[PDB]
Amino acid sequence: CGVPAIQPVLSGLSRIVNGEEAVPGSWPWQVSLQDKTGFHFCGGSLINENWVVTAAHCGVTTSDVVVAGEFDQGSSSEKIQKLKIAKVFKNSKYNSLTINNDITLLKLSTAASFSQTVSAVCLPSASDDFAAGTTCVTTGWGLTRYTPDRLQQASLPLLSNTNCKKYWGTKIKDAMICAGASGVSSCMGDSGGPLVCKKNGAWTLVGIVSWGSSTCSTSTPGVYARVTALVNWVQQTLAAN
Amino acid sequence: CGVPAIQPVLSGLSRIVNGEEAVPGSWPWQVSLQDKTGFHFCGGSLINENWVVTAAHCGVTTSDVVVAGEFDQGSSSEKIQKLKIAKVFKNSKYNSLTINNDITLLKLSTAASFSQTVSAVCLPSASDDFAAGTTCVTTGWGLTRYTPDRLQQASLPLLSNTNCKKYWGTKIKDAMICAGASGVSSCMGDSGGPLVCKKNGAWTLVGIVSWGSSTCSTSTPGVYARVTALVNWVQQTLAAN
Repeated sequence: CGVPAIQPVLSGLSRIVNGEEAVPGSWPWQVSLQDKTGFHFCGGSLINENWVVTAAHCGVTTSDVVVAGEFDQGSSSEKIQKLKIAKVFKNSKYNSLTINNDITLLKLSTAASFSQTVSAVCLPSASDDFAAGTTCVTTGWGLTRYTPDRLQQASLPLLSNTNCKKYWGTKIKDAMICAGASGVSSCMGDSGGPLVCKKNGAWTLVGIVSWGSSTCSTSTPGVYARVTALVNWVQQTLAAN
Repeated sequence: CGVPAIQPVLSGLSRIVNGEEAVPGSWPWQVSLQDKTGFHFCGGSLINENWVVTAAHCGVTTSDVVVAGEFDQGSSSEKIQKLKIAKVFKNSKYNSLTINNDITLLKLSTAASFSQTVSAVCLPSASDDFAAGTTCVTTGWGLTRYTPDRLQQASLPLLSNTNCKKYWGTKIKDAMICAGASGVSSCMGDSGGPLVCKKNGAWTLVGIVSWGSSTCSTSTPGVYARVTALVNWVQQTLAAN
């Protein structure tokens, strides 16, 4: 996990404004969630061939579809996999008002076929420490909500929850982690999309997109579900299902 | 339906600022949705003894609870009914990005006991016309998200979808209706709470709270699911279940 066959290329432009276009296929766990009519409404991350992790506030249902291996949403020429969803597992501690414990697992009806452009992100262990100041990366098509149709990426630093509260106040709970406010927007991340940090040569999922600045401010950090706080629930869910 | 045993009292103060406190029990279809720990996160409306209608973006589950007959959330002295949810019916056309077709039905495990303070709102027919300019009412505890712990009410006018788009642009779809921008906030309405209009001596559910001004502006209208566009789905759901 966490080692793309097509290596990401992150330049200085990933650190400012609205980030930059990713190398096609270089974020191979990134999926698009689409409705039964083909409309893209959320992102997510493959954690193996049968499971996608996303945000609970996406409200995914079994009639939505997981699209893997995509780079250009406006293209009909590239190879993609449209994967039906068999069952949706929402974390029971999710709260649609505070948006805390904002994590949902999707079990696919048929496994994805992993390839150079389709593979899994690594999960952290519950006791992993991703220190404030660590540079991490968010990816997605989030800018299309407001524009490039190809997958974008941005590099941005983790904040302590104390410092994040200077921006978002009592909205920040223990099961959340914030990133950004360093001169780049977090808006390229779709709801439910990944925030990954590279430790020990592998990209690890540290956050799942919950919300960000309503104006995509380069000085307001994004807010993410804190995966280390929820990974024990993820592993219990996989083991029981 | 739509005829409270305790008649509402709506004064001039319901038309300005953040509205006014309701007469206790005078909005008897109004319910509170709470999590398994007792935390209030959404509103809804009883449409009979076994069914509550709310917003799909509330993400209600069968472990949440419907609380009927409540006036003061900070009180343990008033009579209430905590009603378990047997099954949740989300409109399949709901879209968590555009928030269109934002309606969900809750079927209770055991019927509510209707009384002076607990009874049903009326539903419109699909072809009913609630003209722009009609004065309607929204109720709820929405102000507690930001403060009075008792149920509030505000009177505000319906807008045409054309005029609503001057405020919210292409966010406004046919299955939405807007109300307000007349000197009063819409923020007293909880997510999923009612917008009712009185035609022929009965209060009819015209809207369900979807979103409003992020700053509770008195000059920005609230956006609601348009019940006339969704009532055929409601009736099919009740008849099949």
